[PDB]
Amino acid sequence: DAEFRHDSGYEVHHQKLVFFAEDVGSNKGAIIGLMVGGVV
Ligand SMILES: OC[C@H]1O[C@@H](Oc2cc(/C=C/c3ccc(O)cc3)c3c(c2)O[C@H](c2ccc(O)cc2)[C@H]3c2cc(O)cc(O)c2)[C@H](O)[C@@H](O)[C@@H]1O
Ligand SMILES: OC[C@H]1O[C@@H](Oc2cc(/C=C/c3ccc(O)cc3)c3c(c2)O[C@H](c2ccc(O)cc2)[C@H]3c2cc(O)cc(O)c2)[C@H](O)[C@@H](O)[C@@H]1O
Repeated sequence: DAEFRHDSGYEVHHQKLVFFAEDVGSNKGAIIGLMVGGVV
């Protein structure tokens, strides 16, 4: 069982923007979408 202790480390203090944290990794590769109409 993992338990994370939080003591010092603020990600937002005085800045008007929704801050992006250091974990950004989504699965992307194939995106299917064939148009059947003009050029087949
Ligand atoms: O000398 C401190 C100067 O601070 C500035 O404001 C600030 C004071 C403090 C934070 C104050 C803090 C205080 C007590 C405490 O226990 C913990 C944190 C921090 C500021 C600004 O921006 C940092 C910030 C904000 C958003 C982020 O996404 C990332 C960083 C923040 C920051 C956070 C942090 O984890 C570590 C830092 O060294 C700084 C003021 O504008 C100045 O006037 C002042 O002189
Ligand atoms: O090389 C860039 C080419 O861009 C194309 O337009 C685009 C390529 C891509 C994105 C490409 C992408 C690629 C790799 C990758 O790992 C991730 C994302 C996207 C486009 C256009 O608009 C989407 C958009 C833009 C602003 C927003 O606020 C919201 C959406 C964006 C979009 C983002 C997304 O998270 C998921 C999507 O399906 C689409 C043009 O049609 C091409 O001509 C051009 O060659």
